[PDB]
Amino acid sequence: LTDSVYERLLSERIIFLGSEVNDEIANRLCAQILLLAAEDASKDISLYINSPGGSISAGMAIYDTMVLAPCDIATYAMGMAASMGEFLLAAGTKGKRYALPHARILMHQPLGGVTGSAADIAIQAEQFAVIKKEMFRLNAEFTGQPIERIEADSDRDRWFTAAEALEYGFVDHIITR
Amino acid sequence: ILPSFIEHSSFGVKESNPYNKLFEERIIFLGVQVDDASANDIMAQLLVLESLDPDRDITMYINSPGGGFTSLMAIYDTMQYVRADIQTVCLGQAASAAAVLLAAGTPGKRMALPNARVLIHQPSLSGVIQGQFSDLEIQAAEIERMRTLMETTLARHTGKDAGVIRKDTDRDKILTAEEAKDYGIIDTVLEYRK
Ligand SMILES: COc1cc2c(Oc3ccc4c(c3F)CC(C)=N4)ncnc2cc1OCCCN1CCCC1
Ligand SMILES: COc1cc2c(Oc3ccc4c(c3F)CC(C)=N4)ncnc2cc1OCCCN1CCCC1
Ligand SMILES: CC(C)C[C@H](NC(=O)[C@H](CC(C)C)NC(=O)c1ccccc1)C(=O)O
Ligand SMILES: CC(C)C[C@H](NC(=O)[C@H](CC(C)C)NC(=O)c1ccccc1)C(=O)O
Repeated sequence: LTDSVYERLLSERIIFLGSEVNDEIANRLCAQILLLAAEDASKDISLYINSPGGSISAGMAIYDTMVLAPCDIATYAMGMAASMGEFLLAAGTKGKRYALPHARILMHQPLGGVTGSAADIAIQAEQFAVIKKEMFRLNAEFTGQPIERIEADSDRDRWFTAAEALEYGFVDHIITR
Repeated sequence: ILPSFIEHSSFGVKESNPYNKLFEERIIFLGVQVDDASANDIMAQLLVLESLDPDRDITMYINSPGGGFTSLMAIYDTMQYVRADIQTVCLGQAASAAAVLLAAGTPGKRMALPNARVLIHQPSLSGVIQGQFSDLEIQAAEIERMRTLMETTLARHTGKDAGVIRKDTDRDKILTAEEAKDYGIIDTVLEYRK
């Protein structure tokens, strides 16, 4: 059972964001951090990431939970850490953000849709500008890059190899082991 | 079905159909949802009727649930560009973009039958359009520019201020014939000549 290995790695304080970030994986992932912190508030939690990205709200659930935790969260990029994956990767404890040697990172701006009456779309657009701004503010904070560069580089998909991602600021180390 | 009929004269015999007969009397029929195809048909007719005799009035019978915005502004502009006056007449309903076309007929010549209804509402988007935030910001601006453009042409023809229009179309506003008259959208309510 896939779930038996995942619960064994749980006792080892290892958790996986291995899919698109949606509310169901986020709620599972937020539950796990609450558990583990309840068990030991001084031992680290390892979050391995392999993700296309997904819902920002789902990701903010996870990110805030990561930050309010008593212990440090170590994030590891396996395979792909894209968009919200990249965000959560860069959101782990400084110094404890890792990339495997052949992982790739993708950062870009938010995607969504508009729908409804002109007055409803006007409000949707207010939030597009609010959220975009905050999303860059935070990535600029994780990486150390000026908010002007995050915005410019995020306009269209930018990919980073492990070595490039370490330059930019997404990670602190590249695991050779 | 839609039968055709035969008229005769000493010059000969003419078979035709109701709409043709109407078109001969300079009457256009806008009884469908304004879409691209429809808008083209109506423009074609406006320009053609304007060519045959630009000093005679063109009548548009309107029974429509509205349609797309740029189709609306295609017909609106043609209606305004043409030399001949345009008598607009609401038979069953003129809603959304239809209400704007009803209001846009030349002053004094906008009318409606006693049990007709005019609905006025702001540009909606039933579908979802998707993209990067950068692409949608552009769309939202265009949807806002379209919305306010409807408000100021409506204002131009009802005599009201765009701010009022903008407030009234925030939620759907249904008007009876007499109420549409009061509102500025039409000039007279047709009385039964039977
Ligand atoms: C993920 O979905 C949405 C999330 C939305 C949302 O979330 C956030 C929450 C916390 C948060 C941030 C968020 F952005 C930024 C930040 C910093 N903290 N904030 C505002 N607006 C949203 C609209 C959404 O989508 C609505 C359209 C989809 N509908 C149509 C079909 C299915 C459902
Ligand atoms: C597997 O898919 C994709 C994978 C992608 C990807 O992966 C890698 C990750 C790490 C890595 C290497 C990768 F190549 C080489 C290496 C050495 N290390 N790197 C960049 N771009 C990708 C785009 C992909 O697919 C894009 C569209 C498909 N979508 C659209 C709709 C359904 C699916
Ligand atoms: C951190 C960003 C760049 C990640 C990006 N997520 C999104 O843009 C979301 C994609 C949809 C859920 C499919 N969009 C939103 O969360 C959202 C929030 C508010 C309004 C509209 C859309 C990614 O691709 O991972
Ligand atoms: C925001 C709009 C212009 C986007 C566009 N909507 C339409 O074209 C509507 C037609 C459909 C039958 C809904 N038009 C209107 O809602 C409308 C109302 C009043 C005056 C003019 C237009 C879309 O892409 O769906």
